[PDB]
Formats: sequence, C-alpha cells, structure tokens
Amino acid sequence: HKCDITLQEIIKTLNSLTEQKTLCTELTVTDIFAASKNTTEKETFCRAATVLRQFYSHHEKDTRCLGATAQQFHRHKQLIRDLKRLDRNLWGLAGLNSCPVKEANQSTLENFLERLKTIMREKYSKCSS
Repeated sequence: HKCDITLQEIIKTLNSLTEQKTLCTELTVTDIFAASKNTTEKETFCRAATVLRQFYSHHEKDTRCLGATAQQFHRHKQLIRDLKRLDRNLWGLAGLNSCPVKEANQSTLENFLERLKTIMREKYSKCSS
C-alpha cells in the first residue's frame, strides 16, 4: 500500500510538470511545506492534493494562463491535465478529504511542485533497497 506504484505515477507526472514552463507556473499556492510539519504521510498527501485542486480549479480558464499562441495553449492544457492526474493519484494515496491547510506563506506552483517531487522521491527511496 504505502510503497504502491502510485508513487511512480506521481513522480512521473511531477517530472513532466517541472520540465514544463508556462505563463502561470509562477502563480502561487499555499505552501504546505512552510509548516513545522506535524502530519502523517496521509495528511501530507491530502494537503498537497487540496492546494493543487485549488490551483487547477482557479486557473484552468484564467486569461493569464490560457495563452496567445497554439503552443502556449497546448502547454496550458497539458499543465491542467497533469495537475489533475497528479491530484487524482494524491487523493488515492491520502484516503481522506478532511485536512485543513493553515499556512500563510505562498509559494510559486513551480517551487511547490519541485518540493513535492523531492518528498515523493524520498518516499520511493525509503521503499526501495
């Protein structure tokens, strides 16, 4: 369960997300990693899934993000698709929706995704020989 291939699905998606630059990866999300984190693994997954759902919900049709060129629009649609895929996997791992996020600090989506990737790679490392 805790070392399920979902971890690989999450890292794969994060790898695509962080290789991605778009108009809006500099817009912010609540920094769940600014905590003196006193949180189970499941609550951290819930936390990350919550802020990302807020992000894609709010920015899927945002004029700063949608793009002028074909390439920009394609990259925006890919970003939203990947955030939904990441989120779907995170909720699967969380096993809950009740996890208030209290942090004041905001980070760019870019920085938040990089930190999440580091955390996920560490979990994978701890699962593997």
